Amino acid sequence: EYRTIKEVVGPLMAVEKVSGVKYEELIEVRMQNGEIRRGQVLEVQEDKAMVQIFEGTSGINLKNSSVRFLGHPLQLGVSEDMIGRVFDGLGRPKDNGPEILPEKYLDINGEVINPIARDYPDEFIQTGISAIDHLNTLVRGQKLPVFSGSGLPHKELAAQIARQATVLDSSDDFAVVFAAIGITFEEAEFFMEDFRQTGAIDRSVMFMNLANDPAIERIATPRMALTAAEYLAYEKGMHVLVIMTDMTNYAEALREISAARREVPGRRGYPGYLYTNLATLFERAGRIRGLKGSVTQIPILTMPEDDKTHPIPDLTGYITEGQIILTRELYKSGIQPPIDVLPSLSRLKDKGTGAGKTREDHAATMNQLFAAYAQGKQAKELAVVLGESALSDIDKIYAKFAERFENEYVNQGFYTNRTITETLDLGWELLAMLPRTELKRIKDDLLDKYLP
Amino acid sequence: MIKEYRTIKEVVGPLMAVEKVSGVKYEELIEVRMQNGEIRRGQVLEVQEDKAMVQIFEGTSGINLKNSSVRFLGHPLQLGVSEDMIGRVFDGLGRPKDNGPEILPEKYLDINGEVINPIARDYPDEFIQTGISAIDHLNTLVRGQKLPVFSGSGLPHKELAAQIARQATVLDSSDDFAVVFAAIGITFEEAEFFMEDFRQTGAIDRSVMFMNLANDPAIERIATPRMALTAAEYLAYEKGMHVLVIMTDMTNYAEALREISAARREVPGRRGYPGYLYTNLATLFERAGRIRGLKGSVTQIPILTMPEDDKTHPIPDLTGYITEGQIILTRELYKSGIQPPIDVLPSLSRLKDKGTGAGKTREDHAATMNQLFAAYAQGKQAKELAVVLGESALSDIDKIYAKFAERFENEYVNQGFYTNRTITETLDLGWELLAMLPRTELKRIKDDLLDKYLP
Amino acid sequence: AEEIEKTRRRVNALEYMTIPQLEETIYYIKMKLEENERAEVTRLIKVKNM
Amino acid sequence: MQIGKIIKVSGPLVMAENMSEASIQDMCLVGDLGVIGEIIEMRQDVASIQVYEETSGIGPGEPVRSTGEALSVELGPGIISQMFDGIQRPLDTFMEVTQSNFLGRGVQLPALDHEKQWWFEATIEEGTEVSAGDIIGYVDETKIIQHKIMVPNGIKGTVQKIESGSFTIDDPICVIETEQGLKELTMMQKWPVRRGRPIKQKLNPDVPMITGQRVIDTFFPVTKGGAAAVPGPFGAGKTVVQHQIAKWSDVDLVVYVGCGERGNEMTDVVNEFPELIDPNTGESLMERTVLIANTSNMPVAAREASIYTGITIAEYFRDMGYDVAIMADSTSRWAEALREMSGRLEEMPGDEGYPAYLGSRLAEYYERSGRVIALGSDQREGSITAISAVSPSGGDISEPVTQNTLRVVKVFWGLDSSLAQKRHFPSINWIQSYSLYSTEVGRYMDQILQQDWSDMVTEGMRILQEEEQLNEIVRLVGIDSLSDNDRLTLEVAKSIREDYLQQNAFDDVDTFTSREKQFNMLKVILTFGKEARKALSLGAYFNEIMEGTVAVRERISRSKYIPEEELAKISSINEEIKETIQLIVS
Amino acid sequence: MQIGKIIKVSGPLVMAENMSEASIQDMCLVGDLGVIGEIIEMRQDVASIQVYEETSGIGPGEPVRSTGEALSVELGPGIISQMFDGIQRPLDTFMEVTQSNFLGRGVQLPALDHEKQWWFEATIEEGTEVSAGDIIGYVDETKIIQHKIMVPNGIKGTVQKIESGSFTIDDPICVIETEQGLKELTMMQKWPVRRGRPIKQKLNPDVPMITGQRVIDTFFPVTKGGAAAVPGPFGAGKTVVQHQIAKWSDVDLVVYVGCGERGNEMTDVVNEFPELIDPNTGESLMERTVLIANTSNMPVAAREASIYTGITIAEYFRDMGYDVAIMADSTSRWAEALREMSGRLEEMPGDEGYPAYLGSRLAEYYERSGRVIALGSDQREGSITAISAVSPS
Ligand SMILES: [Mg+2]
Repeated sequence: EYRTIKEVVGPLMAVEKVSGVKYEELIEVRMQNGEIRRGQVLEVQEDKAMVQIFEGTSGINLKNSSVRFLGHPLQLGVSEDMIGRVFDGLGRPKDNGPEILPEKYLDINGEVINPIARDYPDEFIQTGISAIDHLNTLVRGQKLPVFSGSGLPHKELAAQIARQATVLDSSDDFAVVFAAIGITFEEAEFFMEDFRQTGAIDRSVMFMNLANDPAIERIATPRMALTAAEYLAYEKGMHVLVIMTDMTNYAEALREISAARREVPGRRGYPGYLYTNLATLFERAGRIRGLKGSVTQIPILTMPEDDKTHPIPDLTGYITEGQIILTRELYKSGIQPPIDVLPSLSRLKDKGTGAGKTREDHAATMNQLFAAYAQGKQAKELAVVLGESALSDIDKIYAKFAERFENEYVNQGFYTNRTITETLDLGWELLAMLPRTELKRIKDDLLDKYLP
Repeated sequence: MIKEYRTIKEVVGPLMAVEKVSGVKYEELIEVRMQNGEIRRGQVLEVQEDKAMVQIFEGTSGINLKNSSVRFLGHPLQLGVSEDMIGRVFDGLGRPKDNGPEILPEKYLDINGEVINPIARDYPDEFIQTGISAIDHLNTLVRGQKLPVFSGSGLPHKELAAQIARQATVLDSSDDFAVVFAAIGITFEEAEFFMEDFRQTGAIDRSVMFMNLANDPAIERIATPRMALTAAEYLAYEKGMHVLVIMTDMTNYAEALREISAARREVPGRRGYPGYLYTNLATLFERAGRIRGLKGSVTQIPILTMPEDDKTHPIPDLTGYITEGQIILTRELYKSGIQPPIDVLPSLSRLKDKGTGAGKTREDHAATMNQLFAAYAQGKQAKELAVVLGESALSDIDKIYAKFAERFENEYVNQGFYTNRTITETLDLGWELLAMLPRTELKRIKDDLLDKYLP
Repeated sequence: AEEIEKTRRRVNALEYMTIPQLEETIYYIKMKLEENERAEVTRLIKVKNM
Repeated sequence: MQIGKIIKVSGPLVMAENMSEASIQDMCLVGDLGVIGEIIEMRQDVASIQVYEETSGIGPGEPVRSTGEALSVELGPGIISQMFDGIQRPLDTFMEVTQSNFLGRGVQLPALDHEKQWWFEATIEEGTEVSAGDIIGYVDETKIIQHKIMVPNGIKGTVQKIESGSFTIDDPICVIETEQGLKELTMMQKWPVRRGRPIKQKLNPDVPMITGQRVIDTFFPVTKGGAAAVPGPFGAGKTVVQHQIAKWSDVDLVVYVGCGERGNEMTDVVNEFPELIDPNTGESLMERTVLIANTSNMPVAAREASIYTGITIAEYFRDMGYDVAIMADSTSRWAEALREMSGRLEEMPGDEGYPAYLGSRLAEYYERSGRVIALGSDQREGSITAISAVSPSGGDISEPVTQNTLRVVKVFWGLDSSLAQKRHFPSINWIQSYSLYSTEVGRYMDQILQQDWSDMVTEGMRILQEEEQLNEIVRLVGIDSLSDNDRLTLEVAKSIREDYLQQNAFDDVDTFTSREKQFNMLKVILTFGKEARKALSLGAYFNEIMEGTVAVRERISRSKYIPEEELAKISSINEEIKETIQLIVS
Repeated sequence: MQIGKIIKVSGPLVMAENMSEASIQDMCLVGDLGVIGEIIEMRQDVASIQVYEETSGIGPGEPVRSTGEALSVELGPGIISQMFDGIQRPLDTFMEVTQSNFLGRGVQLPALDHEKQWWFEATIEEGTEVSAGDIIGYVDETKIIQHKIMVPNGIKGTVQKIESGSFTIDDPICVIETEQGLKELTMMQKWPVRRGRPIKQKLNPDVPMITGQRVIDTFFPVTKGGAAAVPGPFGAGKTVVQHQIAKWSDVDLVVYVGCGERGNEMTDVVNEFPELIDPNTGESLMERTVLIANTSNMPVAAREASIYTGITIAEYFRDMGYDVAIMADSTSRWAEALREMSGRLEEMPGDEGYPAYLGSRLAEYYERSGRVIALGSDQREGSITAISAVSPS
């Protein structure tokens, strides 16, 4: 143990004349009063070593305080007893339940999966939400994020998915790994209560990091969660669904620790290595040849100023296979969940649809509904620019279509669980507004069978 | 004992570094005795170990490091204040400029002054009739208020500032205003306009002037408004005067700060301006108002030109965050022939409520203000919507609002720089313009007043 | 004929006045934005050096 | 003991050597004047100190003495109706002692009146096992507010000796037998302002606060224990809104923090508030208020202190079981204060110059608010509702302070320049603004009123949104081609804006609107729209409807000025609307 | 060569002393773990190293081994029908050797098999004076392509001993009497990926490549040695178009390069291409294809070196006289790796965050493509046609 502390500059501390200290090594700080405070090495030198204290540096006398180097980084204790438990960002118990004896301790950075070892996403995931299941299908092993904004109900959305998500058939059922990143207690308490009230907790593992928690803990949170996820999926053969929020808060913790090392930022004040960082996180998903389980990621982020060009939604869309987008315009109109299907995309939907997974009219009706909805909004706009009179009788239908599409199809409620059968047959009832003539993007092999 | 050192380490621009130095305090006044015997006053910006960083007000032109010395006077920058300053004209450091008698200082004052205890403050609510309808009614100035003018280069803000000073008076009193004028980096003509105006009205004998012109050293501009405000606070609280302070151009002050800031290689904020611009500006503008138990008062009317006519620029934006409202002049209204060119919509007075009403101006002041504001905004909207889509393209009740907006600018706001309207006239004029709108549209005035005043 | 002229006015008012206003108000903003990004990054480089 | 020596002075930042036995965040006496400071950094024996007072005239060589304790507040009777400065100095006592109308230096003042005699009422009985938070008795500090004397944190034992009577806050009113020995307990307890006062458990704030502000209570409500931010440009009206909430909210206590703003505004509060009497309560508004004032031209570092001394005081009264509202005007100045210091230390800044840990700080603050079960046997309910003002440069909410704030607050009251310059007050942007409490408050309201309230708010917001989607087209194609349905929509949305949203704070009737008056006003407005909607469906024309509804639409416009005892004059409008509308179909 | 000593670890930056014998842009093995790094700066003996893998667990004292060379590629038999990453890590070999599904940190495996026996067929004979380029023999690497053993650059002289037989890529097949003395040639040569392989002369691409795609061959033709940009919006069918180009273009070899692509998108490529069929023979396209595969989470250096590794291989087979087609997807993601390296090197940003030398780097890549006269007495003629996909935000 070293009682050799040189400087304290803010929450950052300089420990001198050490040796064998590694980067990102966990440390322990015993202050003069006996109080124990834990920290992590951010920078390590010749004979100096810089650390950040998680719980701050208030009331520290450095001449009289010592530092212990734990000789290991942030690790995660894993067991199959994690299911049904609620932890904090570091993976320590938060539910006041029977403490867990880990099987082994793993590093939380994972591994880069060999390109020729990955397996294609195959299975359709029923989220129970029409706007997602039908128009932007989630497939087992995908990374399909949710682009939201401040004051937007992504909270209620995330809770709904975690609650309704299921695969058809496949009796072996889901392990939800929910990670909360730098959110308020009031919101974390919502998630924890919602999981208990419905019983989703018993098939779930929670990593709950709060807003006034250490930045270092916010950063480790999604890495810990995915580590537990990969353990359950690739060692225990479970199919794992990972929901993380808020990703925007993750980048901010990255910036805070980046400025400590005096690193000159890149685009819009974010680290140059943000891409690699986010890539390292979001790529930890999918299937692997010769293994049973899977990892499915739904990263949730809040776009600052509702701006899609912002680094965080911009770089995430590069790594993830599509995105679900929540708009304020839909929210303000009472549409919940406020999913705007037009900028929304699922790049793997073509894999989790069709007979044997969903009905044969899935990909077909999706395209038609998407088209008619765009023609509906154009029609509604026409009736304002030119007026009532310029509308064709086919235009008035398309307008009425989009209005019903928003208020009946998209607007289902955060507690309504729709089977893909109910969703598909709903989408047909809406196409029934249109004359059979207009549905030209579907075959009439399919049309004569399902058209109301 | 005179503390002096012959050990100047480095000279860079307005900054000077002195080494092997002892007992020197922060913000200490200093004199550089240049090799030619010329004296140049300065100020300690920073003290560490045996080293001292000082800013030279007159600059460091033609200075030889070896043969120069620095005297440390053992006190901050002070102003010799006296009631003898009335009618006198001083330069940026408070030194006489009008070639008159020597002022015999009653006392000396730290030009930084002291923050008035918030409990000791007396809430300013005494209505000042400026004679300008755009102000007296819609953006009411009260005695002890900080109400600046937001202008631009080539705009008539000096004409407005001079008119306010000529026509400012409270009601039911024989009081006048002691005027403290601070010139900050403004040109000769800009200065002589005020000089000649104060003479043609005799206000020059009720005034104290601190003049930093465009040919004066830029660093002097930092001390200049503090000199004026120290004179103001002295005359007001120690000599029981109601002081009206006018400072222009506040922009030049900010750009002086940035010069020193940049010279010091300080961590730059927006556009090179320091991170302490808000605080530094506030320590000027918060130096105004009334004090409980004291008869005097300080009323600040700073003038700044918005760079690029953009009020999201740091200087006007931060000022707006400090002062109690603002009077904005737009170039569009100036070209239209509006005198004064006051755009009432982005203009504001945060002290108009308790200063107006029954017993202060009239019972219908607040109501007609809100109704004129609403109608003008709607009327101006309709005006722009008719210039781009034609008169026939607009609703019949909105053309009325358009005819109102035009008439409001040309007859209410536009009054001339030499016209002094009583509040009663201004208010009665306001009702005249409300009459051209239907009674049913006046939703911000209650039927109490409508029956009583609406013609 | 009057409806044509009213419509013509708005077509013209939009094509000649409104759209070009928008078009390089946009262009102005995008270049002001990139002007400041490049200004801030040059600031931070100096702050790291000091 | 140890005396440090100054080696550098620059602005509020002082660096001194020989401070090795001192600690981080310790309070300090700096210089010969003995001004108050805080150790923020420590390199070897050299301490970096930020000074909460002016440093002009202080140089190297001068002594520095550490108090050995961090910035704290005195929590006891004598705090209500008092105005303190940033570091909790009684500004009126300051005025008396120094015999000046200004703020000097090196003046040490005890926070509370230590010689004032209060009557302590022993409610607890001797021989009772106590722990942190237990009420041993109370003092009637005001007529309404009952100041409760709780067992300080860290104290656990048995009540051995306690009695009622008249004491000062220094006289030991109670004694406790602990395992470490007998402990004397006063009515005052000290607490470090940068450490949250511990609770038993945090709860979800589900009870909506009554602010009487129609736009807030109806569309963007905040619950007791909730958190709200009011970002806006200068002249938008952030302060007036916070004052409305301060004076009309149904909370027990109000803590107003003047942080880096105008002195006259604080002066407005000490004079206006004592003359604002609640008839149901009977008592003054100042007798439920605490003021913390650190004006713009006051010491910069004291801005952060004002924020923390304010929230800690709120936590103290929260721990008694009171619902407390804490106003922060403005949080930007606090942020600007850090940024100022961040640069003086030449750190690597975050975006727009602020420190990269700006978000963490704000997070620490707002998380100290909330509805909680306070410590103690009684398990009392207490809440802290945080209302913060944010002052972004040029109203550009893209800035870090607003952005970091919106990540932790649940209510966003976005102020707009356009509304403000249209005299649309409160200038709240109803399209940008939001409340994450709308759903829950909606359930509460539906139950209390036994009306379909949630539907009305949603419909109200839907119409306001549809107006926005209609305006963005009308702005560049004109008014000409709008169908009767859309113009009706605009007329309803205009009614929501002008007859419901706009609310004069300086009016006597309009300054406050009850929950039941809000329901009636909104009902009337939507009723007109819905009944005129049906008429349009029956061949009636839009302009025929407006022509015949001039009278009844006026009653809607002047509905806001209807007295609280005559609400029947609003419910009746529903009948006239339906009556007049169908007569137009003739 | 000297082994370094880490004296500082900070983020992706590693500083190490005793690097005095090393060079700039040298590829390094940092730490006990030996993670991928590169020498960016060097004061005295102290090197500033950018580590392209996680530096967690790394600290002062640990050694640094320089590879004594810039980022390079092994060129020779065993390279066709293979899949590598950006820095030419054999993905199949990883599966076998490491016996895992992961690209482990600090794992270094040679690009080619250095133990596999090939039949060497000598075409040249004794007493023949050879210059760089001249084919001394050939080896049938696959059933489609004949791999031609060339004499490496910087080597000239008379062949003193050469014979046919079964050799590996390390055994001496030819001995050349040079001016320096007697040098023995192997079946493999190394080459840095950011230095273009020398030619005798660059020529105009005036011969149209036959794609069979009517819209291309008719209205928007590309010549052998030309270059084409292809936007890739979702649901456009770029994958179908790309496959059609790769198997129908009259090119001898195809070099596909994946740059920081989505994991699941990369898996489609890495699997649907061995499914492609060479129409002239009927075997997989892989028989005349070299595939570069990089996912987003892979080291930024690999993402950024992807198109350079690919075209160096292209240049290599080009020098044999073959017509190579280099196909990069996506170059916009490649630029991301460069943008990332720009901010990490704390350079002065150019447009939209890209480094000010983006244009140069793009020019450098595309100018290496084209029809050339390969070095050698035969003056052979080969070409590289570039089809790059741009998928912008
Ligand atoms: Mg305010």
